[PDB]
Amino acid sequence: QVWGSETVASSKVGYTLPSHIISTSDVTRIINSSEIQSAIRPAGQATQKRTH
RNA sequence: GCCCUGAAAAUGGAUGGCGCUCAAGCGUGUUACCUAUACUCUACCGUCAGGGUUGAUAUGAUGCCCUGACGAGUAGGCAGG
Repeated sequence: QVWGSETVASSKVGYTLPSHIISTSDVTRIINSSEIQSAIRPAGQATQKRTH
């Protein structure tokens, strides 16, 4: 009641709970899930071989 | 051309000094040699730029790795400690 929700507004005048700029806090889950992994080029080596 | 006269200033003194006379002087030529924080190569430090790298079961993604170039400095500005 004191801070409000999606049903009770805030119990404070003109106040709403803050919104998120990103829907999840796990960036690794987004990268690997289904769609980015099908649109990205194959990976490298994580360390380049010293040439010449 | 060289040398000499012309050419006299005050502490004792200045091709830098010693000294040098078919020079160790002058003009000119042939080479050899001496080595600067310059150049070339290599290592390391930092800076800048271009790239690679979030796959899960490990520790830093302002992280790690690759490659190239660069490095003077008062007044002054900025950054990291």
